[PDB]
Amino acid sequence: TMAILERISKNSQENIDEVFTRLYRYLLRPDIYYVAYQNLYSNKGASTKGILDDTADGFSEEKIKKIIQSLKDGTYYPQPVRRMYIAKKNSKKMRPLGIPTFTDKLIQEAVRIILESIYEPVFEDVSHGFRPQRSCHTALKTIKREFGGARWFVEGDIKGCFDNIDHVTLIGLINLKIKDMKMSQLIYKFLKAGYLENWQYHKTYSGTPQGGILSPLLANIYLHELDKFVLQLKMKFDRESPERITPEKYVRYADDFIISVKGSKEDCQWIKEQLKLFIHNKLKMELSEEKTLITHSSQPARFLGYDIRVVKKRTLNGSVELLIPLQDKIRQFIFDKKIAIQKKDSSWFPVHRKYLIRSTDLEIITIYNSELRGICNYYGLASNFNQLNYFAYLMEYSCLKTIASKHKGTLSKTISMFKDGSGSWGISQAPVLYGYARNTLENRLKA
RNA sequence: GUGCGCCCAGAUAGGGUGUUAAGUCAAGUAGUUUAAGGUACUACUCUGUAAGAUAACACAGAAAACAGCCAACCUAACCGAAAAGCGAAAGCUGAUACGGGAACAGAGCACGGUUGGAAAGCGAUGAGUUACCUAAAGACAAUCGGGUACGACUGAGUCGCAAUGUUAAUCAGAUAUAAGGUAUAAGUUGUGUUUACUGAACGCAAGUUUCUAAUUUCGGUUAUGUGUCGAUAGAGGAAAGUGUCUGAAACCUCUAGUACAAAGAAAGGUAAGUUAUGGUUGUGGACUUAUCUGUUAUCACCACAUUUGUACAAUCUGUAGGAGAACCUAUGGGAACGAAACGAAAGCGAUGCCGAGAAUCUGAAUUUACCAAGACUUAACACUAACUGGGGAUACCCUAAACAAGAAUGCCUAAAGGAGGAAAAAGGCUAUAGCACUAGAGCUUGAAAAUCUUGCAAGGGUACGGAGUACUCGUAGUAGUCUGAGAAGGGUAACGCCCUUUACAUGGCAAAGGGGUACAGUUAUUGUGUACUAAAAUUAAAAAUUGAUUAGGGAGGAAAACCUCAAACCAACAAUGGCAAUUUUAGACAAUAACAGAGCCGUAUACUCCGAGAGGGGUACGUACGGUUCCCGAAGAGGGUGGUGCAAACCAGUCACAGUAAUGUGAACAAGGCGGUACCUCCCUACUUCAC
RNA sequence: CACAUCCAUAAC
Repeated sequence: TMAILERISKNSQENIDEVFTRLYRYLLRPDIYYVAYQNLYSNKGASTKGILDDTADGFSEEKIKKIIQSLKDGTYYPQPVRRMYIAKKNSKKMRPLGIPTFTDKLIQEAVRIILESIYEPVFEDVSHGFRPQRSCHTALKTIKREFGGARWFVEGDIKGCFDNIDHVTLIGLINLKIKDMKMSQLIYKFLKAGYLENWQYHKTYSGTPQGGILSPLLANIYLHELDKFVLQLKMKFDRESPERITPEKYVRYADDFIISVKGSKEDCQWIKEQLKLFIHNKLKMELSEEKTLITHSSQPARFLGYDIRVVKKRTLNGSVELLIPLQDKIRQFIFDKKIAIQKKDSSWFPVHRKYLIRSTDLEIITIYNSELRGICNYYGLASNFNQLNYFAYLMEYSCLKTIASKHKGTLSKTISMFKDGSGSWGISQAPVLYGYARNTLENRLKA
């Protein structure tokens, strides 16, 4: 079992100071242990979790390994490796998976380990937030609309998290709250094995077929620990930046950034210099276009998919700042998903879906609907209904033109306007399309 | 696998087109007028003027037939069928009988015909089943205070446009490749539109098209309307504008949604320019230009929304770079900063191709000055189709023809006798129990007339919808001097074009649908290549040696300060050494089966729709013959070689039982035979809808 | 600040 790793991270040579916490995880320390014994050591067969939405086929130990895996069944566990990353259908912090080896079922538990290890008192917002809470896309609304009484949001381009992975100070940091000074080593002899194959003998990965569940949280540690070190100067940075523009809370994602608080471009040079120093020194990656693209006040320019202002024109601001659903993406997949054409003026138009021959009709409406519902979270807290309403008109008339050009009678757009949908009152029926669409608009937006 | 389409002959079986011999047909009424000539003019009646009401004249017209819509009825044709029928039968065969009856597309072959002027369709709504709200803020109340076009919601009354087009009028000639407009493919992939491909055909040249706007509220707002916030704009607004009171001196409509000026400032209606498009090409609403007989008579105007001139404003009006948020410079509200979609494009040029008003200016032009072409009918001819007429291999379903067939029955008294003593299984013979049998079962019975059987000849149907390259097949007749030509050609273009010489009979086709033959191309399976020649990013190269290397041990149980449990180590940076595949240096390939239609370009023709006309959209890529890439159909249901278990039952002794054999047997998924449900199927089938 | 929509018919 993982009893080794139990004795490893639990014990952690605690005769002098030890695994991360120093006053606040003593009677909260075995909090993990008791239940990792019951959850991360769920059971010895097919038990913990897996990939058929709970776990794969039901074998006996998990198949045979973990009990004696103390004796390192897959000792080296070479785990052949290539690269992979998929453009997440919007606002991609593109997420990594691992080439299929049901050692998968090993690493998933092996990293529920690390999840419960660091996250429990410390590591905040698994998979791209900043502050600690128990949800995915919540800081990236609330902290945005929490403070920010300033201008000059500083975007970020270079990855530094994946195409610059350390692999030396990587472990050097990983073992700063897991393994101890004395008698703790037995983990990473395979963690080091992102042996990518692109005509070289690299150890660096771009997707670490070692596993996909963890590479998010590995990257998250990569950034998360040392964001404290780089925040240590932020800890005195806002002497007057909050209080210079005044007279009448970092921004940590997986990938992209902006400095929290601004008072001056001279108050911004400190960013421009230090946040380049540390990232250079520690991360072994360096940033782009001279700290970046520093907007004077505002732009219709992206950030994690969300603009911030500090006929596609309904923005606001004032004494207080806010959020806005910008253009780019709904110029990008608005056009690649074959919603619009601009090649007739009167800017865009619902013309139809790409396919001449298309799938079934419940299929059509359902995949269209899920596409829309794609708005439901991403385009949550947002101004600019009428923009989205242009979007929605094009989308709806696209789905109706689609089910039209499938029936294909006499420009079946009219008879399909009339025969089902949301006014024909009909299974040939799905009355959720667009009222629920402006429902998803109104809420998660004003609440 | 689109209603038909195959390929070769003519062209009323029924037609289409073209041009010629013509005719007949109506032009509001007359007039000189030609001759039945024709809108020319004189007179006359009606007709139109609202281009924005009135009357008077000047101008635009007066019909007729075709096409063509529209509805309504009536009946061929097309229907499962009647109904007859042909080895019964697989399937075929509807004078007329229900149902449809314009059949969906007629866009290359018809329903046809009578009536009437009118249908879908789109904007303006009758009617019938809703919600608002209401100047006060509401409350109070359908108090019709004071309503419903804010609309429902459903189902159709009333108008509009569809609901008209089409036919000649005195003749040139002039800026006649003029500006404009068309073409040059498609198609694939480079996706940064940066000059690349295809066995394009063209030729020059990469940001072409669009848009980031409007000056003293067109401010806080869109691609509608709407309402509420604020700067300029309240008598009311608590003695309720029907009632009622309270809550503000704020709260409702409105203004102060420019300062004016300058001309127009309404409906429609006519033609265009578009928008409508969007995916190809035509008909209905929305915008712009302009047009809608001149003057006297009341009529005949307040507006109104917009150009222009700016006048200053307030939002803070891209830009370049600054720029506490009440921030600025400068070009100040395109003032290339750009912004986007946007790949041998746009743009540009060439060559080719088009030209009515006969542009506006001259000789115009003479019995109002010259006119013979709309539609039907008729003569003839050239032409043409998917029509009509001829021609039908290759693979399939079936029925008899004992045409040829593997198939004809038991025991006993006792082979004799036979069973012609006796039965009755056997084929049947019937119904029908029924899960096949068992057919039960008297019966002919003791072969026949029928397990099973593939077939002579033959009965029928499906395939005539183009994919890469030769050959058996029905024709070298049904085509003869092809147009893909013999045959030289010669030229040319992607070739096939285009035009010259030219052999008279197996030249030309060696007609079509369809198979396999042979290597191809692609999608699928197993296998192989994997040096015809070695090394290389080095994948093996965390190896080893490591480098003398680095803090770290076996299994487990406890917070952290660790406590218990039993009693020499593998990893830390790598180099390094072989090959493994193809990168990288070079004398994966086998075997299996199946194979379908997106076009586009030229030549000849068929049609239709849009257009001055070149041309663009269609008809299976129109259709065949040449070139080409792009591209390698889909499900469902029968069927049958073949399968696959599993409940029941099955029969004579397969088993038992006794009987003359049957006979009565209980016990058969001990299935001996043998089916019903069964599985994943196998393969075939345009089988039926789909994809074009 | 906002609510919401406005698009035919028909030739493959």
